[PDB]
Amino acid sequence: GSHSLCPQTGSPSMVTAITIMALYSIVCVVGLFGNFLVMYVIVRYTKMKTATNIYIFNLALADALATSTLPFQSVNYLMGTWPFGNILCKIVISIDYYNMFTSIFTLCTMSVDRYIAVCHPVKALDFRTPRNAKIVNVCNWILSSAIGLPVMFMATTKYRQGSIDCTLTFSHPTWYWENLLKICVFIFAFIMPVLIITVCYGLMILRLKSVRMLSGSKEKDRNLRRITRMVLVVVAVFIVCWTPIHIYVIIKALITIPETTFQTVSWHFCIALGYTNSCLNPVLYAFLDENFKRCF
Amino acid sequence: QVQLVESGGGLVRPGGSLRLSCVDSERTSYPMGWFRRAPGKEREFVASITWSGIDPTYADSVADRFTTSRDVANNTLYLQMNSLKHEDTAVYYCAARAPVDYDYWGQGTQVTVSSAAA
Ligand SMILES: CC(C)CCC[C@@H](C)[C@H]1CC[C@H]2[C@@H]3CC=C4C[C@@H](O)CC[C@]4(C)[C@H]3CC[C@]12C
Repeated sequence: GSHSLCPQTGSPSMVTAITIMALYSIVCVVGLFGNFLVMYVIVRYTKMKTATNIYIFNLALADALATSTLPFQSVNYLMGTWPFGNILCKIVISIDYYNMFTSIFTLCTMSVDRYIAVCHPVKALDFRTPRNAKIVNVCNWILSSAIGLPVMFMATTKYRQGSIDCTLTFSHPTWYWENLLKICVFIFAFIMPVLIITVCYGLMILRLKSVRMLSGSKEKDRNLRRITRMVLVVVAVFIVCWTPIHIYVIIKALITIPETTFQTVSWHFCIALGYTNSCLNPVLYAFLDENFKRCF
Repeated sequence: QVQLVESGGGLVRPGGSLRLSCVDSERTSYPMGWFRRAPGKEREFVASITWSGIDPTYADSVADRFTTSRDVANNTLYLQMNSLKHEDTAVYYCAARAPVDYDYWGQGTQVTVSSAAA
């Protein structure tokens, strides 16, 4: 199983290496900056007394951790090997899986929270407390641990043509458990989230569109337009950012694709797109949040 | 014109819970806010919520304990008050917007937090 290491040669064109490096740098910087800024604004001004700010905080920390892995990944790309040893391999793999799932589970959570508010307003009174939002973040972290902790054990460095792969070792037979892992990641990080947010937001919109009021009404149309557009944006961003790397990982499980510049470049691009979700989340879920918006 | 019916107030023991609700059944306005006035004090903001029911806003002194929701299908506003304290003793008023500040105010409900309760 080839993980961090791409079977490469012949060694790349100047322009493709500058491109890929620049890609990893920009995403890392923008991700770290946007998410630290959210954390700062929360800790300083808004304070975390509300459920929505507790979810925002959790999302930003996960997104900041996700992006924190990128410099390790640029060097690994630039050098064509993993130079950081076996301990850092475990730690970075682990952080990377944990926070992919935290990020994604928290953003699902925010969708479910909104569906609950509109479709179950009475239950929303019990669900939308700071206490529950903390319990939910712990539950999501538990769920994330089902993959985050095993990878900590499975991750290791090994030799692979003189060079060093930071990879996952699996029990026997490797071809079962390695493909199960890929499958699970694909369904819990992609399929299930896409279903959750599209169903929750689509049911939310449906309830909203069903409301009458003898007077209304142009105001109601107007509101629905703004909400619908926001739903379409957050879903479309999720899909554009995450679908490429997910599909690419499955395709590689199934067929053998010719090593080429296009293959190498597209792969890093798809990887960067994943981390771009973590860059856009602050915009989508903090800076455009009704209450958070108001500061400063 | 508009007539806001507030329910669910009254007497609670310290640390207890109450659920207020407010409706304009005529669908002539949208109950969206809660204010209160303690004896001797000025009217203060408690909570509000957008039209859609998605986004609540809480006063700092109540954020940890109060939740608000809106039932957009029957135009009902709720306030769930937990862990009630002497500080929460007040007349609570529902505030509503016209479909076209707030435009309408309920006559209020007494919330009394006292150990002489049951
Ligand atoms: C907006 C969303 C829906 C778009 C999703 C596009 C996905 C499916 C695209 C984006 C990049 C694509 C990959 C780019 C390069 C290659 C190398 C080639 O040798 C086999 C196909 C393969 C592996 C592509 C498969 C499909 C792919 C993963």
